[PDB]
Amino acid sequence: ELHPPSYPWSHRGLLSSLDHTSIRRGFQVYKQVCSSCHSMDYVAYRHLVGVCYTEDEAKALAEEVEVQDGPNEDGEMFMRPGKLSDYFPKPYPNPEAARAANNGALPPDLSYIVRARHGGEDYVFSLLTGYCEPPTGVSLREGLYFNPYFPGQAIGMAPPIYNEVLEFDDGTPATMSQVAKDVCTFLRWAAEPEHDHRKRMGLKMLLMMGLLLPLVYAMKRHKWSVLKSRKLAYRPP
Amino acid sequence: RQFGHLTRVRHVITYSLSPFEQRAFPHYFSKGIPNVLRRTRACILRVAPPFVAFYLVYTWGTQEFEKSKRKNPA
Amino acid sequence: LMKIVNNAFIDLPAPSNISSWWNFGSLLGICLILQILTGLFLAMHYTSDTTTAFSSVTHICRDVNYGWIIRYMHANGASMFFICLYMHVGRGLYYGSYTFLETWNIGVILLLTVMATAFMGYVLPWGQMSFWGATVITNLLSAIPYIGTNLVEWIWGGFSVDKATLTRFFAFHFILPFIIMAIAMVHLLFLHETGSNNPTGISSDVDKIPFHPYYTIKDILGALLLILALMLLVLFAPDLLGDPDNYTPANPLNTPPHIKPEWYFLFAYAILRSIPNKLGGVLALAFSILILALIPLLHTSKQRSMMFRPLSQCLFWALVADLLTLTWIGGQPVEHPYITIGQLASVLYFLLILVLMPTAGTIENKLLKW
Amino acid sequence: LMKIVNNAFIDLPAPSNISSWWNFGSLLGICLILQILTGLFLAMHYTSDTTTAFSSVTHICRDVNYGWIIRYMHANGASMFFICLYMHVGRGLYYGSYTFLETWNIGVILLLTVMATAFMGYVLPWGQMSFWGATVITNLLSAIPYIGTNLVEWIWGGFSVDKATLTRFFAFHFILPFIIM
Amino acid sequence: LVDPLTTVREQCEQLEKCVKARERLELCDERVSSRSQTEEDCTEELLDFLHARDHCVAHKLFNSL
Amino acid sequence: SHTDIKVPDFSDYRRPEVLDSTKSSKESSEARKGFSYLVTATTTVGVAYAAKNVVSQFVSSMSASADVLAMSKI
Amino acid sequence: WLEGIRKWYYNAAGFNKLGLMRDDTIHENDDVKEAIRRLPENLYDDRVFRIKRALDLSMRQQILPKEQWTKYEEDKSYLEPYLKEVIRERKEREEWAK
Amino acid sequence: TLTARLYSLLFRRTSTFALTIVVGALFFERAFDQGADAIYEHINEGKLWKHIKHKY
Ligand code: HEC
Ligand code: HEM
Ligand code: HEM
Ligand code: HEM
Repeated sequence: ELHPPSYPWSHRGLLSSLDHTSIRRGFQVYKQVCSSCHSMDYVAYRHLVGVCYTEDEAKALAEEVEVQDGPNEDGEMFMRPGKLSDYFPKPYPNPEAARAANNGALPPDLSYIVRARHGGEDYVFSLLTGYCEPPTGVSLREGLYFNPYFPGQAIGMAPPIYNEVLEFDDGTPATMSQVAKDVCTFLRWAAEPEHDHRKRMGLKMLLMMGLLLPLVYAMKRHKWSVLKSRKLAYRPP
Repeated sequence: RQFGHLTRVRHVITYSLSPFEQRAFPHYFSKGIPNVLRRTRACILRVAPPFVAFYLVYTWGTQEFEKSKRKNPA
Repeated sequence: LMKIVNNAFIDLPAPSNISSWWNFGSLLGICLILQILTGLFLAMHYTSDTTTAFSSVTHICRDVNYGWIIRYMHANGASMFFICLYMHVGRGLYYGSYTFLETWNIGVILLLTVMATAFMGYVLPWGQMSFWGATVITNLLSAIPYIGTNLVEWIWGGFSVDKATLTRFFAFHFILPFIIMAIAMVHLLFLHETGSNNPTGISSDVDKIPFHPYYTIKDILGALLLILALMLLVLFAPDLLGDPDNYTPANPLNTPPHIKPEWYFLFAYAILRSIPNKLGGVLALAFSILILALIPLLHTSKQRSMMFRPLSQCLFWALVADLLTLTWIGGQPVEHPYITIGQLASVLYFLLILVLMPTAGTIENKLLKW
Repeated sequence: LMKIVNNAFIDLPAPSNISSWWNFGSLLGICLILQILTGLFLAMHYTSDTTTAFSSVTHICRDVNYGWIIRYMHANGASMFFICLYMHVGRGLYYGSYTFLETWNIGVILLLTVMATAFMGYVLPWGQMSFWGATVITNLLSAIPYIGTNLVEWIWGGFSVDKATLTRFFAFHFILPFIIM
Repeated sequence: LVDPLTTVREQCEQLEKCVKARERLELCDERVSSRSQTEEDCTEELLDFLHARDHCVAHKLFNSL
Repeated sequence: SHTDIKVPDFSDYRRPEVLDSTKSSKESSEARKGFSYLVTATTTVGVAYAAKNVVSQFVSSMSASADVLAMSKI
Repeated sequence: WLEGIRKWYYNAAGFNKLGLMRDDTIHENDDVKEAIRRLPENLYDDRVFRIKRALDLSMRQQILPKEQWTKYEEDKSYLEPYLKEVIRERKEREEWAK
Repeated sequence: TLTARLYSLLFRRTSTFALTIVVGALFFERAFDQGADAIYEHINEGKLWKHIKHKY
């Protein structure tokens, strides 16, 4: 194994939230890069509302991609422009096609991959940025590559990311690093659409329970005070 | 079962007071803290040393396991 | 006039030297009702089909209004549940509840009811540890000769785990808390003829007191700590105990490199994993649990408690090292620095219970001449 | 010594001029336990999804070893159940049980517990009368002004019956007999 | 254009734990290359060079971005 | 006897407002009964705050999910 | 040497710090309920006040001052005469029935 | 004192007692949410929607 470090974040703090601006560029990445071979099936464009995009804007992406829906009255099926209810475009219809599109290897889903891998983000960010030349005395089949963070240090992961592989909207640098930041910020949101709200109840709880707990502890000590101050004696003849 | 037919009592007096006529937390810091320590000094010696070894066996359990995956000179 | 039976929770005699430990004795009533209450609303959107169950969980955590919390108030609630028990039960040893033979046995049947229940609760979402978590444990029942293959295939609904295995648990799992809900009353009934049992172990009949002002709020204070320690985890570290892998979809054609069920088996699972033999450890497993029914024939001291048996405390807190060790040693893999432990720790468990705690009272009686 | 409470079913005083009618007073204990027992084994193969539930019934009546009986010991059992009640209850009028005011009210809350339960039991298999059988009755609660549309949409899990309507009953329906128990 | 990461990795190879692991890696590299038939590799010395590397990077990397 | 009997002093525990035996109560009782029920009330406030939110989560779970509203107006 | 230990272990139990005795901490079975029931009032009542106050202090986790503590030499065996009397009747009750 | 004058008015009679609570709780609700949210905004300034709710 290899243990990733504890890289800080804009959300590591126990009352820290996600930089939604970072998410906004993060979603660009999945569509331009990862959506060719990663099947995020547990998400739709509508969940991006109130998070990174708006109704009409995100809907513009549903108009962009075609989706297989609707039994025609002829008895056949067709393609339409998607909508906000529609989940993401699945790259490939089944897993086996993905194994066929690769060197026998499968891409996992990326919906809950963060919470389904030790370290979560810090694994992933260091995974992409852990590519290096293989060491001496190592050999690998074609298609496989080297990355220390992956178990076995042997993976059919083509390098997906590199500096100036694409460009973003507002125009921030398309480095291998900043891109790697927004994307891991993006995936944590995948398996946690509640982060913005978890901390909110994360905070309401304390200033109640921190406030009640003395009072109940007093009402306890209030009633018990009869016995916390009770004396006795023994007066037979 | 209830109060009334439990057992016998003879020549016993009980004094006690309302709660309202006394502070809830008097002598909490002043008298409690020694009583905490006195409660501590009577229990630590028969509670800790198991956990002391646990911390060590938790330590050596990793180090020997840590070395074993590291290679040998051959 | 069903108002006279509810005096046992209002106007009941009970002692006055009572610690904060016995908060835990009633938190289960709060854990159980809460857990049921949570899970019941939770199953409003569960589905008992392989093709949709894992997704049907995702139907909750994403699309339901504040339902995502309910996955964790329930799930990690089940961890806080067990945290009560092994603080509820080791109590009875450290204080001597176990002389109440008619009650102590009831305290076992709950545990096997639950630990076989919870085993059916981790498996529903098809986490890739659900499957193998159900495979390994259930596979062991093939250890028996001439029937092991039958009952296992019989419970698998075939020859291996499948959709048919799932639904058969979901009903067996949605139900037993209600069976516990009534057995809870039974567990309090045999109590009611004798009442509670102080830390000193002395029959405190003289100093039994009311219940509505005193221990009610005291339990509520504990429930607050429970809800606190529960609200903390769900809000701040819900991924702590619930292993990461269980968010993976199920696939029989691939395993993780490391297997472990949920943390709470691990003191027990390690005992089996110690034994290289297959069957030779299985009977030790349930024996490790069912020893509790066997303890009360080993109350050697004509005292009761252990606040007044200092040597017992030296052993008792040493037992906790073994459990908390087997907890950790269980959740770690099979290698030489760890096998050497469980071959001892397993024996230590049976050893501390059946040799040295009896040996104490046989001595402590002699140290004070009776 | 929980042997003293079970004298009410062993050593209990009770009259001697008793008809055969009061068989029915205890058959419910047999209907209920049997019905629960049946349904419990029955739900070992039910599925709470629209796309498979009706089929999941067919999983029973065809492929299960003698399970096909269980659909009917349970279902038509629920008819024999009600045949007891309106022979159990009209009794209390023809004999005057209803003076026991503390008991008679309990005899009601069961009935509304059941008749709202059973309403959730006919609907599971998606029979084309399940759906409309759930539509019509539940639609009526829109009759109330200013809240009828809310609670109904609130229970439909949307704006009309759907998968979300189903599972919400199956749990509400698998449970109340224990509340009755 | 530039990767800011290389700017940070570059500075840290100078620090103590990287240089020492680096020197160990080189003898490993020659331990293997010098020998002909070896079921051995420098995954051994590589990871310690890296577990020590990325710890410094943790301290300061998101100050730039 | 039953008259040689004497009551000890709780001045180590009592409230400061009553330690002067020469004074009388009824001048602080109205306050002493207020400060403690204030805790009882203030406690009861926050519990009610908990109830309105915690229940509405469950009730809003019974409500129509988010998945359905996507299909509603469109 | 032995006798130093009985005094020592007697101090580590702690019940000499709560104004109690050896006999008071006994487990209660039917054999002993008879013996307790057989005790005289002048001594029986003296049992309860020893017990009753130790409870109130176990509530507080408090103890008594060093003077009030119990001394080993005063750890009277007031109960053993009544006790072994009983089991002399128990064993006769059984072996005679054999 | 304020404590005593409070007692005679509200906490004395039970029918009056529950009146204070729901009333104060209602007025308490309006404040507690405003206290938390602003602080949650105060911490994570320049991160939330309402701080980008003007660009679009
Ligand atoms: C060229 C197609 C392709 C692209 C583009 C791609 N991936 Fe991968 N990904 C794969 C394949 C194939 C695997 C299989 C790895 C294996 O089999 O071990 C994989 C594996 C993974 C894993 C599994 C890690 C684990 O612990 O199991 C993650 C996470 C991942 N990719 C994320 C990403 C990220 C992040 C990017 C963009 C930086 C990306 N993918 C772009 C094809 C791709
Ligand atoms: C002692 C009683 C129970 C135990 C030990 C237990 C155990 C568990 C556990 C640990 C989970 C976690 C699954 C996860 O986090 O992903 C779970 C899930 C679940 N529980 Fe149970 N449970 C109990 C009672 C109940 C009850 C009373 C209900 C319903 C009333 C219920 C219904 C469910 C359902 C539908 C799930 C699936 C949710 C999920 O997997 O996330 N369980 N159970
Ligand atoms: C849902 C599960 C359970 C419920 C609802 C429950 C309920 C209770 C309650 C309310 C008490 C009184 C509180 C106290 O004595 O401190 C109690 C005591 C006790 N419980 Fe539990 N309990 C449960 C599980 C168990 C288990 C698993 C055991 C295992 C041994 C157990 C053994 C005992 C014993 C021996 C007592 C006697 C207390 C005494 O001796 O003073 N109970 N139980
Ligand atoms: C008074 C209690 C109940 C009533 C009135 C009732 C009502 C019904 C009825 C009439 C059916 C017939 C469906 C059919 O014939 O196709 C049915 C089906 C079903 N019952 Fe219930 N039921 C009750 C209790 C239960 C219980 C206790 C369980 C489980 C333990 C259960 C689980 C099921 C399931 C899964 C079905 C689907 C089978 C089917 O539709 O054929 N029910 N229910």
